[PDB]
Amino acid sequence: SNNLDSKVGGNYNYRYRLFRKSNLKPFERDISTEIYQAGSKPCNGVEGFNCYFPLQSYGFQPTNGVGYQPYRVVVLSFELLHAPATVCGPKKSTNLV
Amino acid sequence: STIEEQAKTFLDKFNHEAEDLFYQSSLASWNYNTNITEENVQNMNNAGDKWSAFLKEQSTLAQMYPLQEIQNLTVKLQLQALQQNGSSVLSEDKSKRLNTILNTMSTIYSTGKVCNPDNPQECLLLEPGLNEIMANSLDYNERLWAWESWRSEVGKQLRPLYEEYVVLKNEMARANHYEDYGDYWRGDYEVNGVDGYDYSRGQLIEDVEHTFEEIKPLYEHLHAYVRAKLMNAYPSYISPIGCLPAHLLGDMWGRFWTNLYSLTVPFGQKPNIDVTDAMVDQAWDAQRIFKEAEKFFVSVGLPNMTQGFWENSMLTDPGNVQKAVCHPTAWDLGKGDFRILMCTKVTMDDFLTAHHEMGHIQYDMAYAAQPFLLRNGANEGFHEAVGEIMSLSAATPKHLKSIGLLSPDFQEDNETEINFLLKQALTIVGTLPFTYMLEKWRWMVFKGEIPKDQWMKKWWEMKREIVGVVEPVPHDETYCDPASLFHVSNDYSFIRYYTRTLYQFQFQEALCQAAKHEGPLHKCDISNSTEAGQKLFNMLRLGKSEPWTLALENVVGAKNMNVRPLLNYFEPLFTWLKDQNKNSFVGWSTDWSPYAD
Repeated sequence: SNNLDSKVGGNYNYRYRLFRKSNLKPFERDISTEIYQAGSKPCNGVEGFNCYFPLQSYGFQPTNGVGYQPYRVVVLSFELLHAPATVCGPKKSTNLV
Repeated sequence: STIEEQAKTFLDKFNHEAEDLFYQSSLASWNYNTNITEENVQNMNNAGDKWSAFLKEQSTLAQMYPLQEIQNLTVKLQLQALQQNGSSVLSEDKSKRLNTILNTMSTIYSTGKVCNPDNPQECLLLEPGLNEIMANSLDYNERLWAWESWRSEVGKQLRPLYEEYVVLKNEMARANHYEDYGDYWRGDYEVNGVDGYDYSRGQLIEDVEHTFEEIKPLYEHLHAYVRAKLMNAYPSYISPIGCLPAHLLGDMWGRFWTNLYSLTVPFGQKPNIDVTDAMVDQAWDAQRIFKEAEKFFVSVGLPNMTQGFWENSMLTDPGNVQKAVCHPTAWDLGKGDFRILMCTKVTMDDFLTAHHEMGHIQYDMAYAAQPFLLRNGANEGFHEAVGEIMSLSAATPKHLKSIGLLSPDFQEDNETEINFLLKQALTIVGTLPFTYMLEKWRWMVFKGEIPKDQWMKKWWEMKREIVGVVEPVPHDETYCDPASLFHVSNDYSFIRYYTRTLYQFQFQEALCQAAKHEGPLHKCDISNSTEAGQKLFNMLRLGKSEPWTLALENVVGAKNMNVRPLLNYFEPLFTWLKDQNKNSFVGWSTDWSPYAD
C-alpha cells in the first residue's frame, strides 16, 4: 500500500509496540500505554533512564523501500468447533438435462 | 531487569528516531545537488541543523550508561558515538572562532589566484586556471610562477589561521580524552574490548612508517625514472642525481604525478586501451554505460540494483535553470532508497567512474540492514578502497573483450602493459609517500613537536628526506605550504588516501585469488567469477559492527596495512624502472636545488 497509505513525513496514524513487560498470547491484543520498566525505580509516567514509552509511530513515507514500505496484511484464521458449520465455499452447477 | 535493558532500549529509540531525521538531511542534500536553488539550500541547512541538534540532546542519556563492566560490543560502539561531545566541550566563543577560521581558510584557499609578472591584468583562479598550468602547461616559468606566488599569496595568509586551527582543535581533542587532534584522526581505527583484534590509536604511526620503508624500493626507482625524463625537458634546472622540483610534480600541492604521464611515456609509439570510439559506434549512452556496468556487478555475484535505483538516478545536467552538481557521488537517501548523481558521457573515463560510484553503493547497501549508528563503514579506508577494486578490474582489457567494446584482435604484449601500469604508479607510487609526508608533519604539529615558526623549515626538510622534492624558491619562516591544501583548510583527514591506497591492492589480491587469477595483479579480471563478488559481500555486510582488523584477517590475510600486494601489482614495472634507471642514480640527493649556484 505504498501508493495508498504512505504520507509525506510518515503515516503517524499507524503505530506499533516496541517493548513489553511480557510476551503476548495467540490472538491477544493490548493497547496499554504503560511505561516499560527495567530498573527498580518508578518511571513516574515518563520515560528516560531504564524507562521507555513502548509504542512508536511508523515511518511510512513515499520514499520507503521494499522492506520499509507499508503492507496491508490480513490474517484469516479458521475454526472447526463442535458447533455446526456457519460458513462454506461455493458449489458448482451445470445445465439441466 | 538489569542495566542492559537501558542501553538496548535507548539505542532502539535513537535508531528509530535518528533514522528518519538523518534521511531528511540526506534527501534535502539530494534536492539541492539535483536543483541548486535558494529554496533547496535552505532546507538542506535547516535539515542538517535539525538532525545535528538531536544528536547533542540525546547525549544526556548516552553518558549515563557506563561501559566499564560491559562486554557487549554492539552497545559500546553505538553509545560511544554519542558519549563524545566533540566541539561541545569548549565554550561558544572557542567553537565559533574555530568555524570562523575554517570558513576564512576555505575562502582564502578557494579565492586564490596569480597574475603573471609580465601580465598584471590576467589573473588565473585556483580552478580551472592554475590547475591547468601545473597539469597541462609545460612552460617552466608558468609552472614556477603559479607555485611560488600561490605560497606567498595563499600560503602566508593561512599560516596565522592555521595556528588558531591547531590550538583550538587540540583543546577539543584533549577534552575528549586524546593526546591531540592528530590522535583524534587516528581514533577512526581504534578497537578496544576485543581479544586478538584490538588496535591502539598511535599504532597507525608505526604502520605508515613500516609500510613507507617497504614502499621505498619501488618509489626510489620510480623517482629516478621521472627525474630522468623531466631532466631531458628541464636539463638546465634538474640534475641527474638531485631532487625533483616541487613545481614540476603536476599539481599545485604535490600529490600526484598523474599529469606527468605525457612527459614520462614508456613507449610513445605503441597504443593504449581505450574504448571511447568503441562505445559511440555501438550508440552507448549514460544509461547503457550504467546498465552494462551492472552486468559486471551481477556477474561477480553481488546483489543487483532496485527498479527505483536507476529510475530516480541522474544521468545528465537538466538545463542551466536547474543546474545540478555533476560531480560523481554515491548517495544513500535511506529506507533502501539509494541513488547516484553523475553527468555521464560516452568515454572510458566515465565508464570506470560509473563502476567506482556503483561500488560505493555496494558498500552501503551491504550493511544497510545494520542499526543506524552501526549503518556505517568500519573506517574511511574500507569505504573508498572497495570502490576502486571494481573499476580497476573493469579497466582490464579481458573484461572489455568479453563485453565487446575492445575488439578481440587487439594485441597484448609486455610493452603495452607498462604504458598502463606505469601510468598508475605515477598516481599510486607517486602519492603514497606524499600522504605519509603530510600526515606525519601535521601529526607532529598537533602534538607540538614542530614549533609554529619552524613549520616551513621542517616542511622543506621532510620534503628532501621522505619524497626527495625541493621548492623552486627558498621560503622563509612566514610561509605555510600544507595549509594551502583543501583537506587541511576544511578540517579533513588525508591519511585515508594512504590507507585506502594499500587497502585497495589488499582487497584486490583477495578477490584475484577467489577468481583464480595467475600472475601479477595488473592483468587481473574478476569478471564472470561468481565467487569473487560472493566473498566480497561477506565483508561489505559487516559495516562497523565488528573490528576492521577482523575484516582484513579473514579476507586479505592481515591485520593492518601491507606493501606485499603493491609490489605484486607493479612487479614487472620494477624490472622496467630498473632498466630505465641504469643511466641515472636511484633515490635522491638532498644537496641539489633548482636555485643552487
